[PDB]
Amino acid sequence: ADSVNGAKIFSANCASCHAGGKNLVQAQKTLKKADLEKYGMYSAEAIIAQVTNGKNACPAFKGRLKPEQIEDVAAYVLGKADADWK
Ligand code: HEC
Repeated sequence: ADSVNGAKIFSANCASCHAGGKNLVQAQKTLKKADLEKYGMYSAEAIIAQVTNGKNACPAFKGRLKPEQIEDVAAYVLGKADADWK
């Protein structure tokens, strides 16, 4: 996984709803470490599955992003959650 490529994917695909690690559509479901842990989403496998397939109003990216790009953005988010958002 390549977090730097991940940041690029995040800017292009995720910041519309998750700028600042927030969630503009479902406010408590943020990208902060504490929230990812709380909801069982603090792992690459968990983020990949949800980004790929979607969940409620979290859009699915299967076929819109390549599998490796989904992997990269999951690594970014975990890194960011660890360093800056929490
Ligand atoms: C709005 C149009 C969104 C875009 C663009 C992306 N996400 Fe999202 N995300 C969105 C919602 C409404 C929710 C909550 C869904 C629910 O009902 O539970 C989510 C949730 C996530 C989560 C889970 C966060 C948590 O605290 O549990 C993750 C990890 C996540 N979203 C990641 C993510 C990525 C990497 C994105 C771009 C590729 C992305 N999301 C786009 C809404 C939207």
